[PDB]
Amino acid sequence: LPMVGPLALFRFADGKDIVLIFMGTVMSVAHGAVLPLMCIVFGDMTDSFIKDSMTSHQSTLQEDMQSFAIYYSIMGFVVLVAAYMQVSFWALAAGRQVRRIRKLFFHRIMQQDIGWFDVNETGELNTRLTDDVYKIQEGIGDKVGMLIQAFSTFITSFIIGFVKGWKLTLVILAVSPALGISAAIFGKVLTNFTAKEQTAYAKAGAVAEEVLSAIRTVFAFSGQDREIKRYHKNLEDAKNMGIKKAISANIAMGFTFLMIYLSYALAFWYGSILIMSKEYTIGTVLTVFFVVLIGAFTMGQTSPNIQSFASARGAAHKVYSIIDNQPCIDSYSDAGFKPDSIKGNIEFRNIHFNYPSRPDVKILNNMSLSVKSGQTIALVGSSGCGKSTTIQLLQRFYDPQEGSVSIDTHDIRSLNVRYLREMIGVVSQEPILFATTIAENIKYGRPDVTQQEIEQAAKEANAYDFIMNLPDKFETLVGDRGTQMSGGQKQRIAIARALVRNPKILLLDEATSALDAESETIVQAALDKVRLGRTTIVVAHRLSTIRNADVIAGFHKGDVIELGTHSQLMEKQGVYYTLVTVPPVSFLKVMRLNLSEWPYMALGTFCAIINGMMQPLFAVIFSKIIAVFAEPNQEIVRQKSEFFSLMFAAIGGVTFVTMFLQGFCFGKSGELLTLKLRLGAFKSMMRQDLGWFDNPKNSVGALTTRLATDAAQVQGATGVRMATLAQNIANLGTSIIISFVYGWELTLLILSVVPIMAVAGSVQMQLLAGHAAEDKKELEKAGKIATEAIENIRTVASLTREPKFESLYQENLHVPYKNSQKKAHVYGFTFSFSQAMIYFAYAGCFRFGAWLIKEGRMDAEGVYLVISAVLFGAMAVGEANYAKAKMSASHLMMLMNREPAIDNLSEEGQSPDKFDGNVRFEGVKFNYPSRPEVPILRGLNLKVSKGETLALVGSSGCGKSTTIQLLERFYLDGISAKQLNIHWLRSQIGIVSQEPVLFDCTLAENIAYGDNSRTVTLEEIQAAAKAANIHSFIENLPQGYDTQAGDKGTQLSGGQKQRIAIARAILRNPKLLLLDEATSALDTESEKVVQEALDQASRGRTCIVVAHRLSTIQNADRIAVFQAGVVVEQGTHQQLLAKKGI
Ligand SMILES: Clc1ccc(C(c2ccc(Cl)cc2)C(Cl)(Cl)Cl)cc1
Repeated sequence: LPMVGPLALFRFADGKDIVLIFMGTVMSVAHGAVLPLMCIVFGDMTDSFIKDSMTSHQSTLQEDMQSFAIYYSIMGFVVLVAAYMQVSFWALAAGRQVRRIRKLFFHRIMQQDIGWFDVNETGELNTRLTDDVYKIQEGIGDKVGMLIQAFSTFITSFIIGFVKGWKLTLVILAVSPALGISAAIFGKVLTNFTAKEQTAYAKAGAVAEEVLSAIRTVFAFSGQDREIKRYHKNLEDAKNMGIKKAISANIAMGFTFLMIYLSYALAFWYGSILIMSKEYTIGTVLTVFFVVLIGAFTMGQTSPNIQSFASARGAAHKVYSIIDNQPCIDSYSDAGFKPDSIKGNIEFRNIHFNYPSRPDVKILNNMSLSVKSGQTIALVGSSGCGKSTTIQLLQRFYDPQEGSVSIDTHDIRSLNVRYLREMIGVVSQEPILFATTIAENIKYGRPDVTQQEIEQAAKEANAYDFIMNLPDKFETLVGDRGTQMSGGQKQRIAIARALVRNPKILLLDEATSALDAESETIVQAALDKVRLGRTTIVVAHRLSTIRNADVIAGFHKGDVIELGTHSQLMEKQGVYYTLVTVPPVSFLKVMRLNLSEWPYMALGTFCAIINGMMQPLFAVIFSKIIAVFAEPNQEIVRQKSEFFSLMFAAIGGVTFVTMFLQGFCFGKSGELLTLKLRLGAFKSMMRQDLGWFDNPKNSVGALTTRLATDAAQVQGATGVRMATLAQNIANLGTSIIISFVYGWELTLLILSVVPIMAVAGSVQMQLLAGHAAEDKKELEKAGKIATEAIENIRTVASLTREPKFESLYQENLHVPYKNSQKKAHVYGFTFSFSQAMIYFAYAGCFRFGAWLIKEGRMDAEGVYLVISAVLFGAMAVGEANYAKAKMSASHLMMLMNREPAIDNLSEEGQSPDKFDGNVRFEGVKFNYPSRPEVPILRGLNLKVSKGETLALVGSSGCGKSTTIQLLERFYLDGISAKQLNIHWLRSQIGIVSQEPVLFDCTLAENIAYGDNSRTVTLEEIQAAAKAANIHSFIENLPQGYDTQAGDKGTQLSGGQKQRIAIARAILRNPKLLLLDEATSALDTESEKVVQEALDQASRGRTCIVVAHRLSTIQNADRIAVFQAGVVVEQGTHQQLLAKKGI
């Protein structure tokens, strides 16, 4: 997308904004510099500690630490002041820029031509306003400041690192390709296994969605278990691939960890080697290592601010392009002539018009008609071809592309737009009143009269009928929006607003339609009465306005043909001759699902606690490496440095193997849990009632996405949640115990400062709740008035009251500005304290450690071990979705055990071998949850016995919706409804689904599907297909019945689909067939073939015709009707055939 550079992004910065920007940039540079200086002083402090320890195998530690502590405090103060001031200046600049941007943007929008409004209109502009203003505010806000600080810190870190230790800096840098190639291998393996995992998961999700989409036919057939088998097998394969992906990702992360630790080890070994030669001192190596580390990590961390800068740049580009767009018609400029008086005439000389958007359409061609003032001229049209366009034009909404206007020897182009607009009075068909009092709404219009005639106008508009006895005499506090008016009321206030001193001319554009009869009469009377005294040309189609007239205007497609009497219009064949015209599940209940796989979770937790404890060991090894650089014997130094670098590598390897094992076990547990949850959820889906599913929240898409996503998400709350919490607990507990043992004093001091980091945020949240509230509310209401302005641009411009809307917008914007400044200041203080607290804690803790060292309670490395352990524990926890996983698990649990509302999978009940053929329904009062309000079902008492051919037609909304669904046992034959063997009833039926849905498998498999209790034999499949007449077309196929049919829905006709559906149905060879108007949506020949096949299959077999056309119903015995689930209009075929004459 287009993006502007820095020069344009800040174009709307004045001098006041520029000074703030300059100060912010300079202060941010200083802030960025401060951290590398911190590292330099840290290295010097380490050197001083080592010197004191070396002397004892002096008091200079006390004074040296005192000086370094004063240094640390001054760094703290400078960072506090600098960071607060940087954030404050940048936020203030953002606020001023955003305020001016909103002002100018709305000003320009209101300026744009209507020919430009119609091109993007309200949605684009409101989106732009909200989103893009957010983007621009976030761009030039604190984010650019953080970018500048990142640059400064990176450059300063590199320069100090080079200037101090060019050799060791070069070594650290040259170790970077190691991490680079580690990441390369990471990406390779990740991409390969990720693609494989997507393929595997999709292979099962496809079957999931195939079943869910066609659940009706999937379940109507006794094939609810073969689906379970298919899902089980596909999900087992997906489990294998998923565990492969998990182990791959874990090994990649472990290799990254191993390589970073190996980089540490090599760097420290080289530092030792140099120190032995006495080139770099321990302080120097520590300084250079930490400065390079901080530089790298800071560049990484401010990578995300780059994206914010870029998005802000793009949004700014579009906003600025809107700002600079100059409308062809200037609604604000005062350039033009203002004739002191105007006779009020109107003329047009072949004004050619085309909409700026899609100018190919040409409606106004050769429009030439004049109306001398003091006259009223009627208008007509069929599609509103010309009238709307010309009424828009007279308002200067669209520039006359070719023509001349000679209004009293004046051209509308050459006169002031505001004077022209106010010179005439026009109101839309339904002008949505602005969110104000009715008095203020009538005041809108001509402010020339403010109160005195504003109250008088009511008497003219026939609105007073309620105003005098309204809730208030003229409506203070009435508001509107919350209160509702009748259409006649809105129209009456509209005519009042029009008649508030409309100077000469008054027009109305289809201002009569969409009105009740009483309102129609009232408004017609009002229009008639207000016609007198001024030149009126109203666009309308009503008969009353049609008959009343003094002149006529005729252009049915934009063809001016008539300008005279009414009788002439009649003679002109006009319309005057066509007058006829969810309890959040707890942790324990979630773990009850992996209760089965606990063996894997146990080893996972054990290896996780080992992984966590490894971090404190890394802190302790850091303490020991720092301490062991103070040994006078050089050989001992080499031995210890070699051993500790080796132990660094060993901790890396332990972390690597432990991450690998963790990956293996937690992946396996998570995949087993996912398979179990998916299988249980699918089983619950199948068994549950049919009326459940059609619910909008139970949409096929909803269930599919739930199965795909929430299933995996649930892994986030059983093992990995336990693993992460165990790792964190082990890390902090071990760190705290080690620190306590080394010395409870410094342990307590660092622990006591730990609260100050976060607890200080309580005030931040207190002041930020107000921020969020004002943000949502003020955005909503300011944008609401913006949407009112833009969406009613027609009226807003025609009212000539754009400035008044601007003033309302600005007054609304006032409070957000103050709240934004408060937010800037409070965020600035919180950020400054968060930044300076680390420096202050360093200073205080190290001074205390010096004291304890002198007293004798803490060894030289005691302070380093305790501080490093606590700091690295904090970092580890900070590095280390749970609520989302809990929510998904709650939904899945309530799903898998919701209720057996209509137990369908219940294979209970007794099934006599013989089915007597009774379709009797006794005492069943039910109603569909889809249509419970509408009478669906009552004490149904329908009758059909064996050998019948009953037909039916539903007068109201496809009566099939009732009888087949009920009889199909979706919602009894002499036996109780639920006592019967539902499996037997579902098995012994010839129900044909409406739309034949075939399954993604062999045609042989689809044929065999009709039965799933017993396997299939090819001989019988052929028998059924030939009996189904489908063999005819199947005779030409790649392999025939067994064909995979790799087309997957191309080489199949509707008739072929119906034939295969019938073959599937009759595979059971049932003795009672049922239809659901399936034999439809096909060509006449296809339907004839379908009926021929069905009749052939009906040879010596009972059926119930439920077809939709007489062609099928020809071979029928009796026809029926059903209303509200009760027998009605039962009769013989000939009688009801006479009924449905059609
Ligand atoms: Cl497992 C782990 C621990 C610490 C780290 C980092 C780290 C890097 C350098 C140093 Cl000296 C300490 C910790 C962060 Cl958390 Cl600070 Cl980003 C990374 C991974």
